[PDB]
Amino acid sequence: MGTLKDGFGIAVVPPPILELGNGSGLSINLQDRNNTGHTALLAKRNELIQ
Amino acid sequence: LSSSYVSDFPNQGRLQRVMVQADGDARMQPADILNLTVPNSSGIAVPLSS
Repeated sequence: MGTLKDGFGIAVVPPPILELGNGSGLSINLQDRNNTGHTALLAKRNELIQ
Repeated sequence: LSSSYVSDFPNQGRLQRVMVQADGDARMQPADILNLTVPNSSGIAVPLSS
């Protein structure tokens, strides 16, 4: 964060078993069942984030 | 009248097929087999009855 004016470059300790998660493991996959495009799905993802 | 399959085309995010065939009234009677012409590599009709 100090001397690397670049992309963010996060460092993290990996979990020993990836399938068991790290505490909170909520993963959301917003789908599109009507094939309305990509920008509408990104707008719905931004609305869900907000 | 054999309904040949040519290629695919995109529709609603999927890849559907394109099928080329004759119309309805050209494959109803066997008499269409009687006057089924050949290209003959010159342009002459040469009907199939001979």
